[PDB]
Parts: sequence; C-alpha cells; structure tokens
Amino acid sequence: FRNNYDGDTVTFSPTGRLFQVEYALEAIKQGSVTVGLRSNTHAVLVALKRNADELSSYQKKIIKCDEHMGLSLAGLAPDARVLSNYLRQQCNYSSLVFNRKLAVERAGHLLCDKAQKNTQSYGGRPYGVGLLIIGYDKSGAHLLEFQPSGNVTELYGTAIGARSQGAKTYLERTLDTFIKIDGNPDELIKAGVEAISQSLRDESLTVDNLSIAIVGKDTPFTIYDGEAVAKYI
Amino acid sequence: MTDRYSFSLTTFSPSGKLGQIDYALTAVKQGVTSLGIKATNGVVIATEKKSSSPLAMSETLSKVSLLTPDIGAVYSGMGPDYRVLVDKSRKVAHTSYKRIYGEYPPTKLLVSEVAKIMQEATQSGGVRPFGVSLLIAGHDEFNGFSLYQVDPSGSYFPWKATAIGKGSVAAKTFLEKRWNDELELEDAIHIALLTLKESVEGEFNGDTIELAIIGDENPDLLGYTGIPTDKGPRFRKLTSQEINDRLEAL
Amino acid sequence: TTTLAFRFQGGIIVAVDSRATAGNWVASQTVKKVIEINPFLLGTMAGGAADCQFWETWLGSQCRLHELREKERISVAAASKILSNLVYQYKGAGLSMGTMICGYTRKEGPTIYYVDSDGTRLKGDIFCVGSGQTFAYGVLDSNYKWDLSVEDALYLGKRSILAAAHRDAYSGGSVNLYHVTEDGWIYHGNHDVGELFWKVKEEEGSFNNVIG
Amino acid sequence: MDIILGIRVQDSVILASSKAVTRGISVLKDSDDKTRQLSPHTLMSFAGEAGDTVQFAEYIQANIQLYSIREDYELSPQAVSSFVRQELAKSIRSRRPYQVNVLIGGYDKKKNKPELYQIDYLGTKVELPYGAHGYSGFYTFSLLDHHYRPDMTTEEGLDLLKLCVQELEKRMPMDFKGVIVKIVDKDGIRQVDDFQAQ
Amino acid sequence: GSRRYDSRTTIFSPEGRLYQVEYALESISHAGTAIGIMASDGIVLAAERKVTSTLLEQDTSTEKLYKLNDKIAVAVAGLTADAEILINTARIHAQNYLKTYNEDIPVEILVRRLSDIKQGYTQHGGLRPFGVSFIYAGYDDRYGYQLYTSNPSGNYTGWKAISVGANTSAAQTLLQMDYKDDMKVDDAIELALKTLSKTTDSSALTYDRLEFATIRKGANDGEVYQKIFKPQEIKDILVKTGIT
Amino acid sequence: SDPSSINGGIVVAMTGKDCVAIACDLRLGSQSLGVSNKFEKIFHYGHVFLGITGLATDVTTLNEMFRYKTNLYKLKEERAIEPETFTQLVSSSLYERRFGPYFVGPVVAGINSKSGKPFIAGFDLIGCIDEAKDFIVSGTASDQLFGMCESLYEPNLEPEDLFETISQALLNAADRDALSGWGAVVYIIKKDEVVKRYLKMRQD
Amino acid sequence: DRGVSTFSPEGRLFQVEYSLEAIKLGSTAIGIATKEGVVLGVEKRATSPLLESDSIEKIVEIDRHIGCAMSGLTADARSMIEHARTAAVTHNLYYDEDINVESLTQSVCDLALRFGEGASGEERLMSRPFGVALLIAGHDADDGYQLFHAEPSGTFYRYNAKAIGSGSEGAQAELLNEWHSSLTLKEAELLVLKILKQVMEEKLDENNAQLSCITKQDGFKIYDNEKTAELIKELKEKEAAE
Amino acid sequence: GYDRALSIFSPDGHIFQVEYALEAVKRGTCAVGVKGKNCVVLGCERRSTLKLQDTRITPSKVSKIDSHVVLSFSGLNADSRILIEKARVEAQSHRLTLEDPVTVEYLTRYVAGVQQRYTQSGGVRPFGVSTLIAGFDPRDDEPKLYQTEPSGIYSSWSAQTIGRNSKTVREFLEKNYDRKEPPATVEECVKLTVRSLLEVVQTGAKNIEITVVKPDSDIVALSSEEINQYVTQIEQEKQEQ
Ligand SMILES: *C(=O)[C@]1([C@@H](O)[C@@H]2C=CCCC2)NC(=O)[C@H](CCO)[C@]1(C)O
Repeated sequence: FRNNYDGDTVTFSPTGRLFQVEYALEAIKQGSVTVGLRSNTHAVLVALKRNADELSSYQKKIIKCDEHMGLSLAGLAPDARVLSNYLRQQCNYSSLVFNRKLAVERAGHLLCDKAQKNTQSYGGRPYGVGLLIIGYDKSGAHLLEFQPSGNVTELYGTAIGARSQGAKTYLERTLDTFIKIDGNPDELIKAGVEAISQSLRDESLTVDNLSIAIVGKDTPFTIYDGEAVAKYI
Repeated sequence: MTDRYSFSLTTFSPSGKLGQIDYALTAVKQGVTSLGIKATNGVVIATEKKSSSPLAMSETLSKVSLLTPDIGAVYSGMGPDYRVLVDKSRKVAHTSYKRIYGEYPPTKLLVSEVAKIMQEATQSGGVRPFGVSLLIAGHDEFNGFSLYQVDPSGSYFPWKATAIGKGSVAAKTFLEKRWNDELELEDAIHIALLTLKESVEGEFNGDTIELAIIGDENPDLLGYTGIPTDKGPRFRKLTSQEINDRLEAL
Repeated sequence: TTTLAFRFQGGIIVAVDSRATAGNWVASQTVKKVIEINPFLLGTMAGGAADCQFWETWLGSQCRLHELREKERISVAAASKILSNLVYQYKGAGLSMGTMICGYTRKEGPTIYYVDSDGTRLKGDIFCVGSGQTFAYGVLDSNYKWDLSVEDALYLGKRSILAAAHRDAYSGGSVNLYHVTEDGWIYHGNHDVGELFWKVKEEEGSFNNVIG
Repeated sequence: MDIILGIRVQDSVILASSKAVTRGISVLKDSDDKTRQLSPHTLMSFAGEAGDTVQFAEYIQANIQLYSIREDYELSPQAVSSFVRQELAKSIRSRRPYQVNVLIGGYDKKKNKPELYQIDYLGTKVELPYGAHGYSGFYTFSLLDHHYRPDMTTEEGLDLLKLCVQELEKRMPMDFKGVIVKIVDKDGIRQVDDFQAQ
Repeated sequence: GSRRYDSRTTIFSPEGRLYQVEYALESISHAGTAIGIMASDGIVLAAERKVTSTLLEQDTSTEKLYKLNDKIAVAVAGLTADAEILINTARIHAQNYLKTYNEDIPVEILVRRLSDIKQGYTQHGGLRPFGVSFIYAGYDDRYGYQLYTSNPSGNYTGWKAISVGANTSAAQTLLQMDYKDDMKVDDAIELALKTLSKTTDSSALTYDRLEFATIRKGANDGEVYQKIFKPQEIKDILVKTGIT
Repeated sequence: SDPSSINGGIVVAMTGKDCVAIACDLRLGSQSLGVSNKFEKIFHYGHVFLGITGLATDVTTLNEMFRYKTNLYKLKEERAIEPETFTQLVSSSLYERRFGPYFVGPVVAGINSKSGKPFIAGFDLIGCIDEAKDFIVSGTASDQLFGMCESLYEPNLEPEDLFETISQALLNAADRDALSGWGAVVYIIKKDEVVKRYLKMRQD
Repeated sequence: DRGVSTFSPEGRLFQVEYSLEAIKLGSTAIGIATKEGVVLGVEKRATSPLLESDSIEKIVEIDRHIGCAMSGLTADARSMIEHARTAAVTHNLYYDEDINVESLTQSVCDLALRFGEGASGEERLMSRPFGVALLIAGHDADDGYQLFHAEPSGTFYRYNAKAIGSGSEGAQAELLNEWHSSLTLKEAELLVLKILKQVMEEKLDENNAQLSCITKQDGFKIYDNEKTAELIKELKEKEAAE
Repeated sequence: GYDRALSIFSPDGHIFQVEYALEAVKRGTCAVGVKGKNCVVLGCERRSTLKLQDTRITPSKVSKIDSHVVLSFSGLNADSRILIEKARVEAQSHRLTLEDPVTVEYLTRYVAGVQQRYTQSGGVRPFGVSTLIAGFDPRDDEPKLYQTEPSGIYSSWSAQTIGRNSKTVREFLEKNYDRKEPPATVEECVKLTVRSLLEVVQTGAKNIEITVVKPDSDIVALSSEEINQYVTQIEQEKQEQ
C-alpha cells in the first residue's frame, strides 16, 4: 500500500491521501512546541526554543515579518525562513504599492496558496514546517495556524509541535478567560506561558530557553528573549 | 506540464538489440503488403486499399502519396505515422532544397531526409520510432529512375524490386522470378498486379487496389503552358478504370 | 583636475589636487582624488567622479577576493587589467575615467598603469591626467630623476600639482600626497593650495609674476 | 593614426611601428610596442581605436597559443592570417566592431619563405612584398615601389625602411616618436634595438 | 513522474563500465566487417555488405564507404542511419576548418572532433549513444597517410591495419600475421580481400557483397586521390587477386 | 561611405558559340590609394565560375562561403553543381541577408555539363537574378562596361573572337574608371577546356 | 526510482539524512569559542606517507574576521567557501563594513537546500545536498566571538564548542565536561589539541593535525607547524604532570 | 533539458556513481609520478590487449596543458580529453587576464573543480578519470606534483601512482622514496620511476613511456632506447645479486 503511493506529492493513494504531505506534517510534530493566543487588543506568541548540546544555542523560533505581523515556526527551520521571507515581501509590497498594511487574513491566504503549489507538481516537495501567525491590523488582533498542507485557520489560540496537545486543551479551556485580557500584555503573556508549560515534560522553561513575541493596538511586533523574559519564568 | 521526457525511449539491450526498432518492424510486418518495381523507363508502387468498413470511402484514403512531382511513396505499417511522415517529407523537400536551389530534390536526397526524420525518432528524447517502412519511387535528371525502402531505424536501400509488410517474403520471392533489367513500365505494372493478387484475400479490382507510377512527363497534368522547360510531373496515380483495364489482361 | 604618479628609486609618488567643478561652478575644494584600493594599492581619479570612485572601490573588492583565492598578493599588472577589462566591457556606454593604478610588489617593483574608459592600459614611469596635466608635465619632465630622494620626490609631485592648480581654472583647493613602498603606501598630508602657494613663492622665488 | 609598416625581403619580414601613444593634447608614451607575437615565427602589428587595438591583438594571441598547445604544432602564416581575417570579418557586422588594422609578418618553416599579410578592420586581406595602414602608405609606397627587390637582404630591407621613416619624419605633420623594428625569419622574431640611429 | 521510465543511458556499472557503450559495441559486432590497411604509398578501405538480395540495386548503393573530405574517408560498421548523422556533421566540421584557416583539416583533428561528439552522448543528455564504429582513412601534409578508428565510447586510435564489425578477432589475427611495414597499396588491397574472404559468414565472397576504396597519391600528378571502386572494378580485382 | 565604391573593380561575362567568357580587373584600393594589383575577382567551383565585384572583404567571404556550400553539395549530390543551380544558390544565399546584405555584384558563368548550353547571370546585392543571353557587367565601371558591351558585342562569336571582344570591353571601360585597372585577367570557357589569360594595360 | 527531495515517513529528507552519514565518515574537526577568541582544529588524516600533509587544507579563511573548518566530502566545500568569501567581500563593498558572522553563516546555509530535479520554489539547480558540514568561526562588534555549525540541512547552530566528523560523539562528550565560560585562548588550544589526540586513529603530531584561531586583534590565522608542535609538547607535559 | 540526479547519496552516505567512477580508474593503465630535487618524472604503462598500432599518431598518455605543465591520467580516455581541453583553455585565459601562466596548484584546483562539479549537477555522470599534474610554477624551480580524482579531491605528492596495480607500485615507492634525499638527479629520478613500473609492467620496453619535466618549460619525452637502456641497467642490479 502506502509505499507505492508515497514516492512524491503528485500521487494520490487509493483512499485519496497525499502521503508526502502527511510525512511533511510529521516533521512539524517532531518540532519543539510553540503557542499562540490573542485577546481583542493583543496577540502573543510563546515558543519553546530547542538546543542541540548544552554547548549549543537554543534555535530561534519567532520571525518578524513587518511592524504589525510575525510568526512562530515548528519543523524545518529553512522552510520557515523561505515562507517568512515571502511574507516579508508581501507585506512590503502592500506598503510600497498601496501604502496599506497587509491584512493578517490576506497573509494567510497568500501562504496557503504558496504552499499548495508544492503539493500538486512533480519535482518539488511540500514544506515541512508549521507556522503560527499573529498580527494587529485594521480589524484588530489575529492568530493564524499554517499547515504545510496549505490549510490556514484563524483561532483565538492554539499550539503546534511535540506535545502541543497539552497547551491546546488548556487554551480551549482558558478561552473565556484570556480572550478578555485586553489592555494588559503581561497578563496575556503569562497566560501564554501557562499554556506552553502544559506541554513541558523534559525540563522547565529557563531564561535562555523561553522565547516570547507580542503585537497589538499600540505595540509593534517585538521579540523578547533571555533576560527580557525572566519576569515570566 | 512541459515534456519532461528528455531521455531516450529506445536504448541498447545487453544483446545489442534496439528493442523499439525491432518492435516497430514487427508492427510493419502486420501491415498490409505494398511493393515497388523498377522498369527501364519508370517505376511502379502499389498496395491494397484494406477498407476498414464498406461504409468508408476508400478513395478518401490514399496510401500512395505524391511527395514531389517526380517522387511518390507508399508504406506498410501504421497509417497515421505514414500520414505525418508524408507531410514532413513534402515540406522538407521545400525547406531543405527547393527554397535553396530552385528545384525539387533528387530521389536519394529526399529519401535521405525522410530517413533522418525517422532516425531521430529512434534517439531523441521522449519519442518512439515510427511504425512504418516506406517504399519511395522517383526520377531525377542525373540519376534516372530509382526505388528505395526506408525502415523504422532510418536505414534505406535502393531496390530493383521489393515488397514489405504481411506477405513480403512470398512476394519478394515471386518478384525475383519475374524481374529482369529489360522490363518496360507496362510489364512492371503487370508483374506488380500479379504479385499483389497473391496477397489479396477478397475483392481484387481498381477500387480495392491503389497503384501509381513514376514515368514520362504528363504535360496535361501541369496546369499551364508557356514554359518550354516545364513539361509536367512524372508521378501519376492510376485511375480505378485504368487498373481494371489491365486486370483483364491478367 | 590634475593628478600625477611617477616611479623612482624610492617607489612611487602620487599627487592630486582636490577641486570639483561643474562648468564654472566650484562644487568643492576638498574632494578625494585618490582611492585607497587597499593598503598596497592606490588609484587616482580624473574625469567622472562617480565612475572612478565606484569602479576603483569595486576593484579593491576584486583584489581582496584574489588574495583570498590565491593566498598571495595581487600584482599591479593583474589588478590594473581587472579594471581595464571591466571598463572595456562598457566601451561606448559613456563611462568617463582617466586613472592611474599604483602599487609596489616584490615581483614587479614600483609599478604604474594608466587606465582610461577608452580601454587603454599603459605601463609607464610618469603619468599626469586631467585638465591640468600639461602644467604638471612641464614641471615633472624637467626635474625628474630616477635617483630622487623620497623627500625631494614628494616635493616634486607637490610642486607639480601647484603649477597646475595655479594656471588651470579647474584645478586647485589642496594637494594630497602619497608615497608608495613595497610595504604599502604612506599618506603625506593635505596641503591647502592657498597657503602652499605663498609659501612656495617666497621660499622658492618662483611665481615672480604674482604680487605677494 | 600610428605608423604601421611592413616589408618582405629575401628571407625575412620586417615590421616597423611608431612608438608614440597620444591621448588628446599629450603624448602619453613614446616607447609603445604595437606588436604581439602570435607564435615563434609569426608577428602581428596593429593600429586603430584606443582600447580595441590591444584587446584584439591579445585575443588573437591567446587563440593561436591555445591552438599551438592543442596540436603541438605551429600554424602556417597563411593559416593564422585567414583566422584573423575571419575574426575581423565577423566583427565588422557586429554590435560594436573592432576598429583595428593589422600587418601579419611570418616565416613559413614548411615553405621556407617569409610572408607579409595586410588586413584592415573590415576583414580585407591581401598578401604583399610591403604594406602599411593609414596614411603611412601615402608617403612611403613611392619609395618602396622604386627601391624594392625580391632578393633584398635583411640589411637592405632595413636601409629601405630607414629611408621610408625619414620621409615620414619630414612630410608627416605628427611626431610619432620613431619606430620599433622587428625581424621575423627562420630563427624566430628579434628586435632591432638600434634603429634610433642605424 | 517521468523518472520512472528513464533508462539512464549514461551511468557506470558497479565495475566502472558504461552499459550503453558496451551494448552498442555488442551491436556493432554483428555488423558487416570493415577493414583498413595502411601502405607506404596509400590506404585501403574494404567492407562486406551485410544482407543482400538479387533485387538490391548495387550501382546506386553505399552503406559502408563514405567520403568526408577530398582527402578523408571512412568505413562504417553499425547503424547506417546513426552513421549518416555523424558523417554529415563531420563533413561540416571539415568545411568550417577550411573556411577558417584556408587549409584542409588535419586528419586527426577531424577524428578527434567526431570522437568527442560520441563521448558526449556518453556523459550527459540521457540519450542512447550512436551504434557506430568508424575506420578513418585520410591524408594530410603533417603525418601523410593515416588510419584511425573510433567507437561508441568516443575513444580513437591509430593503426597500420585494423578491422571493425563482425569477426574482428579472427580478422585482426590474420592481418597481424601477413602485414608488413614496407607493403604497397596493391599488396594491401590483396591482404584486405583475403582477410574478408576468410572471415565471411557467407558462402563465397562475391563483388556484389563488397565496397572498396583507396586513397593514393597518383605518381603522375603529385596530389591525393580517393577512388571508391565501382561494382565492375571490384569484380575485376576479385578475379585478379585469385578469388574469381 | 558607399561600400561598393571603396575597393573598386569590375567583372564582365559574355556568351559565344559553344563557349562563355568571364573577365575582371586586378585592382584593390582604398579610395584613391591603390593597394593590390593581384586581387582576382573570379573564382570557380568545379566547372562553374563566379566573379564578384564590390566590397573586398565580402568578395572574399562570399567565395569562401560558396566554396563551402559547393563542397557539401558535391559530397551529397555526388556530382558537381551546374551553372543554373549555382545561380539559384547564389540568389537565395544573398536574399537570406536581405536587411544586412553583402555589398557585392556577383556574376556567374559556365557551360552546362549535360546540355552543353552556355550560361551567364548577374545579381544585385540582395539576390535578384539577371539571366542575360549576351553579356553581364558589374563593378565601379559598369556604366562604361554597358557602353562597351552594347556596341562591341555580337552573337555566336568563336572562343578566339569572343576573347578579343570581352578584353576590349573590359580594358576600355577600366581606363575610364579611377577605381578599376592595375591588371586584368580573362577566362575563355569551353565544354572541355578553360584558358586563363592575363592582359597588358596601363598601370595608372 | 525516488525523488531527491522526498520525505521519509518520519518527516525527514532522505538525501539530507544520507548526507549526514557521509559527514560522519569525514576527518574530525573541533571548534572552541572563548572571550579571547575562537580556536579551530582539524585532523589532517593523509592516506599515504607520500602525501605532502601541508597540502591538506581543511581550514580556510572567509575574511579577516571569519574562518572555517570542514568535515566530510571536502571537495563539496569549495563552492561553499567561494560563496562565503564573495558574500563577505560583497557585503563590505555595499556597506563599507564587516559582515556579521551570523549573516555570513545564514548566507552559506541558504545554498544548502538548493537541490533537486525541478523543485517548485525557484531554480535550485544542484543534483544533491552538500556532503560536508562546516564550522564557521569569527568575531564582530555586536556579538563578539562566535562558532557556528552549518549542516547540509540548511540549519545552523551556535555552539560554545563543537566537534564534527568521525570522532564527534566522543569528542563532544569531552567538550561538554571541558568547556566553561572563562577558558583562555591558550586553554582552548591545548584542549582542542587534546581531544583531537583522543579521537584520532594516528598519534597526533604537528603534521597530521592543524590549529588556527580568530581574534579581534589579529583576525583569522592558521598556526604554522612549528607553533603547534610546541603546543603539542606543552600538552604532553601538562598531562604527564598528573 | 535532461537533468536527472545521477550522482546521489545512498543510505550509508556514499555516492555510488563517483565510487564506480573510481573503479574505472582502477581499470585504466597505470600512471606514476615522482619528483626529484630539480625535476618531476611521469611514467605510464602501455596496454597490450591489441598490438599493431601506429605509435606516431595514436594519442599519448602525457599531455601538455601549457609549456610548463603536463597532465597524465588513468581511466576513461574519452573522458580525459574533455578535462585536458578545458585545462588548456583555462591556461590561456589565465595568461590573458593575469598576465602570468598558471601555477601547478592553480591548474590542479581548476581541473579538480570541473570534476567535483560533475558529481553534483543534473543529467551528467562523474569523470571516470584520475590525474597527475606536474610542472614548475613560473620563475620557480621547486618541482610540483598533484593528483586529482573523480570526487574532485586533490593534493600534492612526493611521488604517487594511479590505475591498475597502483597498489603494488605505491608500496614500492613508499619503501623506496626518501623525502630526506629525493632523486637529486634527472637520471636517478627516471630510474626510480622505471623501477616502480617494472613491478607491474612485466618486461615492457615498448610498454613504458617516460616524460621528464624540468624548470622553465623544459619538457621532453624519452625514446624507446633511452628507456630500454634504463631497463637493462636495472635488470642487472638484480642479477648482480
Ligand atoms: C577632474 O577630472 C574633474 C573633477 O571634478 C573630478 C572630481 C572628483 C574625482 C574625479 C575628478 N572632473 C571634471 O569633470 C571636472 C571638469 C569639468 O569641466 C574636473 C574638476 O576637472
């Protein structure tokens, strides 16, 4: 079975499945956990940075795409770089040509389409990375979840990566609560850190291990790493 | 999209055979028989019009085609392949010769062109060889009359007389008995008709048989007068009636 | 513009004026006409400021890449030909440059190559480029000796630019001096022509025609 | 233009080329060697457009040296000149043609005879006893038409050229700063370092 | 995708051999035998016509001997059509050389170029090689008479006497047995016919099954002449050499 | 300026009884400066002759091109090219450069090897064929040649007679042209043999 | 067959993983980063005594402030080094400054996944991944001394110390216990020299091993044999001292 | 259009097409190079699968890339031609732009690059060739000897051999070549070279060619006799014991 239909993305299995895409999705699950949640004034990204050795650094998982948009990655870092770079250009184009900040919803659509082209043609490969996009645009705070399959969804919060299911159930429970944390970033962030720790097991979030990013009403998308996240550990 | 088949589909096997050429030749073997006979003053090529249905109009399908006013061709094997080979042949006769020297190419050279087209379908990426063998008859000032066979590999050889397709083995044998270097065109036509009769199962007449010759110039088939040096085509397809008249003297 | 470069016992002297003009307008009296390709190579600029500045800086980048690749100092012959060949690719497009590529390698010794936007590449001992060249050549030709001392050579160059700055409306401002040795070039100051003129006049007795 | 002269005597070809390089108002150099050795027994002199001149010469030189290595053989002077003519004949119909005129002097070791080829920038090639490019022919051809002999010695050829150069130095408006002379014979190419007063 | 159907005509075997080349050579080994013998005063090219009929027109035929230049010719062993493709490009290269240098192309230069083309189909492009082997007989004023050979691999070598096609082993042994450096064109012509005669897979060796050519420097002239023998000419020499 | 008036030169061909003649001057100059007195403008491929006037570099290039093409022709056709066919090859080769033509005035002369019929033809720089039965002129003195030919010429002249005529036509036309002269060569052509004669004329 | 950019059922790219296997077979390379500079050392590993060891160049200069060591199919690293030198020089031409070590590294890693037979994303013309990993070390004003490990996967990690090549699992374990935030350049040197000696099949000497470093003051320098030999001696002595 | 990845990684981390390329080199005739104190000598063996060749015209095993550098090889002959041509072209280009001929290491690094490139480009197989490149850098008298292989890897050797039975001859060289005292003579160097080949050529006066390269473009090939003479003097060294 599978073996005869998973040689490339241009092949459907007898049940209508695209294995190469599914295998790509697997690279995400093997990725370090990351969380995203928003209120009506802010959107927060909390990501667990993973390190190789105790002599290595904890690889960055948050990329800023514009002053009002950014994302967290889980899976192949190079693929996140490619996709985020495409997003940086799209945001940039919107500004230069229409003097308009790109709508988070529009960014989601563009990412979906870019990923889709790599699932219907021979020679290429699906992207092997998941992305959580947050941003504050003309319709408020936003959070998006991007899957290599090309499926992008808007949520109040979510998580991807290894053991992400913990944080996700926590948020699905804490919903009514954090969704109202308007005007108070530190509270939204703490809520995010509380959701992410729901997926810990190995260790505990340390200073050079925790990575946070926020964007909102009067807050340009900014990243906090190390000492700057201490007040949340 | 984009033809991504840039590699050969015909390659050498351990034994040294070129599979696809072989298979193409096999397709030719199953084809209806066709033959050609060279006389001292002309050449005749003929084949059977194997009408695939009585509702079909066998005249709307010519197995014998004019390539130039002094060269004609017939085949055995895959009809559609032949049809496009003829379009390409007629065109190459112009682009690679008439538009350069202001005259139609000599038989061997046009044959050489066709052969090249076929050889390429034996080595170019993404294609299969042509499933046909052609018999090309023509005349040119410095070579007189000639008859050539072109196979799927692109190889070609001159003949005094030969046959290809279904009953080629038997037909070639019968031709070896009747051929001599003093045959007149009518004699060749007669021999051609006899040879073709052994290969035809059903009806054998001017409506089931297709035959053409390369002979004298037909000024009546030129279409205009005024140029002394333009005397008309040497190629001429016989009419159903012309064939039957000769069948009575069979 | 007046730029010059000459070969002698102590290496190479490179002297240039520092005036920039667009028509009769003196755009600047403090322009750099010498490009420090790298610690061992100097380039002079005459004609189009942008063309020279741009391609001579680029030249440095190419020289550096060479040394990383060949783990060995680039030759003046090779550095000059890189610029020469680049410029030749653009022949007819309108580049405008009169240049001197100067260096002192172990293999070649003191070397100067004149390179212009016409694609011309000439090795030589003495070169002057610019609207003031003829003035500098007069001074240079009659006082040049291969056995000049570094001190005297530096002065000859400075004096020659002075001659040109005085007579050429398009030359002046100040004089920038350089000495090129196998171990690299040594900058030898910026000399305002205003002051330099009176000084030289008094100490030398020349420019008798000017009232001071 | 610069002075480009060539003469084919009994057993050698002699090329004389002006040493000046003038750019605008000034003579930038007076020791310029307007020549490139294409092979041990073939020399080419040239005159024309500022940058094209050397770029073409060196380009041809590169090609001949490459051929020599590939074949471990030295192309005949005639072969080299045809290659050069073709290069110029292509150039004349290109975007920006090489405005270069050349004289190719070579000693054919197989025929054991010197040969002189004149080719202008259009790819116009002709073989001659003596030739020139530009205005040079205007002042010197009457002298060469007079004193030339197929059996001249190299020494006689040098004396005839000296005469030509003197006529050029008398009637020509420009100071070309003398000429560099080179001999091409069965033994190769050598330069007459003493013509400043021969 | 397409990858599925790619034969990969240009890869090495675990032993470091080129599959397609080896198979093409295997193909060549069943082709009519062609022989080349170089003498002090000329060169001989002889070839056996594979497959023949009473009706085959031999006067208008040529399947093994082709003129490339006025001083160079080749004998073909393998796919005729593939040969013609190469022959034509060879004829063009000769002319390009002539136009460029105004001198006929040296024999080796033309042979190397053709072999280089063959070598290409061996390292890139994903196409089958040409199932052809050539014996080159030519003359130039640097090496005089020369005899070369090139096969599917794109490799070429020089010879005094050589053969390509079927039964080369047997043919080579016979040639290596009777060849002598001081041979003469007429001696060579006879050696060639004798060799083919003993290696033929056919009953007898008749004229209708042969193609013959010689490149001599006709004493009464001073130039090089190529003679592609005519049917009657072969028939003649066949009797004289005592094979009737 | 005018590519056809830089190097100078002329060519003329005539038909006679079972023969044809093609002649040309030997000059090659650079405007007023004479450069070569040995620049022949007649070439031949097999038994077909071609004279070319005009820009020297193109004359040389065209000859090399036709040598190249007639060689491949012989190799494939297995016979030498004929006058009529070559004329067509010249025409199509010139037209191929319709918008960047060779600045030449070609002239074809020869006898058909199979019909024995004499043949001459001229072309303009873009291939237009002129197939005259009498004579064809080309070059910087073509007006003068037309004058000479139209008067001196008469049909069916024998080889020895045609020689005198073609020569007088060439010689006197060249002497009224600043860019022609400095030597001349005439080709008398017959089915079997071809004789080439150099003429004696002024050298100014 | 199977595409060169196919995912395994585990979510890994076969070619990239198989690439890592080739790297394991390569000679050892170690890098140690200290506040006094970064040391880079490698195992020459000549294949025959007739091979002139000094012609083995597994440590190359990218720019005055960046050097790098390789391990694996070293021939595959030439175009990477070339791209690196060009990126650094180009950056300087465009900005009149030094390219940050991290930036230089990211540029090299951008080539990494540019392989395939027609991957829909741009024009990645390269038939396979690189079969060599690199240790990029350097210094810059914003982040001081740095050591990076660039893999054919395209990802790069910053390390305080790192070993790649045949003896990496072992050497890395060693580095884990030997590295501390206050190592001096000399301690690092001896340390690299020691670990190389432990994992090298051959007895480490100044001919089958080579050291180098990069310091803000003098930039990237490759230690000539004489200099290293002494450091070898100094190591033997400190070890025999207990 | 053809761009199939022919050279790819296998699970164990190998690139079989490059690996098999080496196998083609093992099958090639042996080649050896040894550097003296003031020269470098290149020796090659001559196959004998067929003998009746015309030695004058048959392509030789040592090729001049420029007047001061030569290249020999083991492997596919047709493949070596491609590398040689590119090397010769690159040699002239270098002289044209840098106004100085290539150093031996530069020329080597170039050939190796071409080889490496053919191991990771689509639609092409690696070169089934290994080379020995020797000569003297312009204005330098220190001998140079380098070796390249299909992978694109290269390095310099005091002496080295490639091709069939190179294993054998390398051993000979490893216990017959002292870096302390390299063949201080053109003669004793050529001898050591012939000796190493005799370990595998099995009596082949006409099966052994040698080329001597000295400083300043001084390159010359020995004749059968000159070599045959070395062989003779060598067989005696043995019998005289
Ligand atoms: C001298 O060549 C020039 C200078 O303005 C530039 C300035 C900076 C570097 C290159 C030299 N160039 C000109 O075009 C000026 C004259 C315009 O008539 C001037 C001052 O001679």
